Amino acid sequence: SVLRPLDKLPGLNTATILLVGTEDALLQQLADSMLKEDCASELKVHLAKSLPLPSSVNRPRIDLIVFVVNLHSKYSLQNTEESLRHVDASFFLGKVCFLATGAGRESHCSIHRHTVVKLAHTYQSPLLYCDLEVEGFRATMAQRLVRVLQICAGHVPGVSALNLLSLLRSSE
Amino acid sequence: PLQKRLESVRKQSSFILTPPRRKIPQCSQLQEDVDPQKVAFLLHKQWTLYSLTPLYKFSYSNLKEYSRLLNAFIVAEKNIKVIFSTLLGMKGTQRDPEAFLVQIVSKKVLWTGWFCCVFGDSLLETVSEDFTCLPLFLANGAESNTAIIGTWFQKTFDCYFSPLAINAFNLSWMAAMWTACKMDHYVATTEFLWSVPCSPQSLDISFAIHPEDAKALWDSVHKTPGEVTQEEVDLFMDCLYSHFHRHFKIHLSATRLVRVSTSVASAHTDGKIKILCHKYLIGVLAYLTELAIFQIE
Amino acid sequence: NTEEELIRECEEMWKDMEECQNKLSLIGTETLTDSNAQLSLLIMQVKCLTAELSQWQKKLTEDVLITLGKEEFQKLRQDLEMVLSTKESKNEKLKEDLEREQRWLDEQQQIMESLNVLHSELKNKV
Amino acid sequence: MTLLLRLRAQTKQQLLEYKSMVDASEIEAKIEDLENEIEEVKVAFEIKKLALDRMRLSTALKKNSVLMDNMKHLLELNKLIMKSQQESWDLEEKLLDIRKKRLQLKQASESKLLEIQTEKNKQK
Amino acid sequence: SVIPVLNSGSFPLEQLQSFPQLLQNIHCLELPSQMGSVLNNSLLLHYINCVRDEPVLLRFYYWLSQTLQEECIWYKGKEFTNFLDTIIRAECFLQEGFYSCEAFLYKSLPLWDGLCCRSQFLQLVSWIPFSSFSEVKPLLFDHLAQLFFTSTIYFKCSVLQSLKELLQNWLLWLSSMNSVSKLIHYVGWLSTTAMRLESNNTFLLHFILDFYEKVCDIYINYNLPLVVLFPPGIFYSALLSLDTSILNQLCFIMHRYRKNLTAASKTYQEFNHYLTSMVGCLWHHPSFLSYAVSFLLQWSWYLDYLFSQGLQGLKLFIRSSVHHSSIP
Repeated sequence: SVLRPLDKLPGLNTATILLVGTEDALLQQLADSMLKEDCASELKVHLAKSLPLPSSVNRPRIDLIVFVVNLHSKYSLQNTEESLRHVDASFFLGKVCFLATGAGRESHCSIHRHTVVKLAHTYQSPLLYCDLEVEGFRATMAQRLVRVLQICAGHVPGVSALNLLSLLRSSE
Repeated sequence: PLQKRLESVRKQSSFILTPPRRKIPQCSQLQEDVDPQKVAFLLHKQWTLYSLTPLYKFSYSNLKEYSRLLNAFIVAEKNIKVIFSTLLGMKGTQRDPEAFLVQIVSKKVLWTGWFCCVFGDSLLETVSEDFTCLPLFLANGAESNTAIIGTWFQKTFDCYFSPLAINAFNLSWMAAMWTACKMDHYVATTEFLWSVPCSPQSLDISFAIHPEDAKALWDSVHKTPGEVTQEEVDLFMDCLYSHFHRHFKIHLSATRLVRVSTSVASAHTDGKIKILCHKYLIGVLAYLTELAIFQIE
Repeated sequence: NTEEELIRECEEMWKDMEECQNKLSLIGTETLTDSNAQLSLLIMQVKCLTAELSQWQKKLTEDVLITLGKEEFQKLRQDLEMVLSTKESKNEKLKEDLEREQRWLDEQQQIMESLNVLHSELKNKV
Repeated sequence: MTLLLRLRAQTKQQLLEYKSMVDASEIEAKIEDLENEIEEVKVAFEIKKLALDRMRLSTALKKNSVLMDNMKHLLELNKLIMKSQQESWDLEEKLLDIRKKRLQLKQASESKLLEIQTEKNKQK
Repeated sequence: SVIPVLNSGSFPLEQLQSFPQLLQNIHCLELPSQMGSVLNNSLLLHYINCVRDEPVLLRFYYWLSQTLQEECIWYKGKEFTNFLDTIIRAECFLQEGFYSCEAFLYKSLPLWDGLCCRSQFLQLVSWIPFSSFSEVKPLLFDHLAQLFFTSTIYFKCSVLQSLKELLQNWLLWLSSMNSVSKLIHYVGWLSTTAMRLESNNTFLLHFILDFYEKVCDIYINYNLPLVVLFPPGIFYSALLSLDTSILNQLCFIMHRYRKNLTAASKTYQEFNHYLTSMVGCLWHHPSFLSYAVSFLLQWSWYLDYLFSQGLQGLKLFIRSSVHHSSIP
């Protein structure tokens, strides 16, 4: 089931986020950091291990896609590229983002960061580096994700997803 | 001067270029200047890795002065003696400086230090004439002696040793590199060690393959003769992972590689190196020599 | 009042949104692999850019104005204190930096006369 | 009230995005000129919209509590702003010339040390 | 120890304990075995400022770079902050940036969360060596924009201060022009994007305008015949804004722009268009209704009361720039 950003209608001032990865505990902690504070708009969090997403007739709009990647394991990579085949190209227009964890510890980074940099640059998608283990870094990434959600969801008048993509674009 | 072009070259150093293919080392006998007894003492021993900034005003002549200075520092810290020796034949090129050994003998050697650089020219290409570039240090002995020697070197030559670390990518590459090497006498089956990431100490998988089976699988996944390529390493790892999952339905790919041992040499992430066969020894150094540069740059 | 008209217009644009949703849904979504993803995404992006450019090219009562004005004066009065406090903090910071600058200038002065007199003495000696 | 108008605005942007998506259903320099042009036209549109709306607001205020508190606060705080601004202006004026003199003297000192070192090695 | 302990007819380094001693023995100084103690000893910094020696440059580069690496890896804090503060203090001297810090910041910026040592990081970007605006953007300014578009508004004001300090340092060093022009265009794009982003918050607008005042004096401060004009979005947002100090500093900035223009094609046309725009907006203004209420609490000519309230920049602008009514 290929996911589409333009399937249904969203709720009244409602925003949704999707997190796809392997480490369930890290996803739960990241969602806890997400919902530590709530803005004016209500927020829904979805966590999944792989794509295509399980079928559900009651699925609301998923306005943001975030893939967590650990440089500690190639298994998370293979998961990401296998899951990437179950989403349309329209999500790639600023509705998709990549968050790499553990990049600071160069000794613990199994795969080289050049690989994920090339992967992100190939699809022209934003790339973010953070460490979920550290509480401060996790919190900072928490307001970062909340506010990028606010930008992409259309809550603030003036910009869209393609605008922020042209903002967050890398030179090469 | 050198600083400006050095800034430019590390500005050009970005994680954008493809990883170049590496030439498989061939069976090479020990060089004539290489003393078999000295390397035999060096080989079949455990070594800890250290990366070093280039020496400032280092002379190979006043070795006795260095020995007595280290002895004075040691007795100041406190039936032992410090011996300096010069070792020939283990430089990658003529550009690479001469290598030397330092030993602690209790008047029975207890602590050994090796300073070397093989095929390391990028550091030598960005250095002035005063400095000596031997960024590779191998330590074998008590940690207290290593700390004391490091303190003396920091005070003397204005440099530090940094504990060099090896990631899973580099360790898998070097594993493929030595499994590409041809060994006449398979005296040690290849063996890999893993560690599941968990705060309490958990299972540590050790996976061993018979040398004949390993060589056959390698030659099956060997495409470019005399060269190793990233696709070869990736398919090697993928075949091992597929075999493991077929056996046990366990994704070994979600585990950290921590130690790789083969017939010729063995490496550990913390910086442990064991060397058995001299025929590829020199080439070994060259590879790990690049890592020192990659830590300096 | 104006609120009822705003609600009616909101319902109208909700109807327009539903119309657009059911209009767009009759398209095969997409399918891309690694090789041809880049060109496809570039084409989709340029199409969307042209569409939104064309769309943007195509493009109350006193009580609400008074309430919004009161709100904005309250916001300004309640947030100017941060910018003021920054203004003092930078004022004393610049004063301290200026004092340090005069200190360094003074020191390098006698440095200069000492260097010049030493150079002259060496020149005269030789 | 405020929730109603913010929902209205969000629905407006959503409708505009959906219209753009349905219209788009039918190199790099071209794309670059595209964001340039859209930025220019959008900036002009917001300039015009904000100008008209809060110019109407200004006229409504002209047609016409805590207002005295707000006005005295703004007066005093803006006076403090200008005092700080003047202080910063004079401080920066001093900083410019002192740093320029410092740089010129640094160049002169570097040249002097170079020449004295060269001649000192010269008699040696 | 973060700073190595110093170990020594050249003058001995230990005997160097007074300023006159350095004055007398500057010529016969000897380089230390380790120069880390040079950082906290200003006496050796005086000789370092002019030594211009190649080997000591590499020796200090490797020293400080490996020190920064080990401190950063050991951090994951107060001692690290103090060491970086000492490095920044030394960087204030020598009137030029270091390269070890530059390499460290390049390496750590992509991994940077934005809050570990933000105070320390943002003061190093101020002292960045002059370079063409074609290599730093792919490696440095991309992650800077990544943080800027997503971090706090106060962090935006912070990076604005950092970049304006960088611009000041670059102009000071130079006193080529394409690089600074591109930098100004890039920072202006960031400015307008964030000004839209924060629902038009004047807190960032103050930093925008202060930065632009620092920019507006290139020709008269560094003898560089280059003037860059701020985007019309900021122009219209600030000119007809609801804050009086905003009006003050806009009057000041257009006065400075006119002074720079008359000091030395499309730029003049846009400047004239802006002058017509504000002269149409000016001689009323909602921002002055406060004063008007005071005028009701307390006289055909009421501009003198406004002037006594402290709008001296307004006198400067309306007397020496517009020239339509030169007399007060």
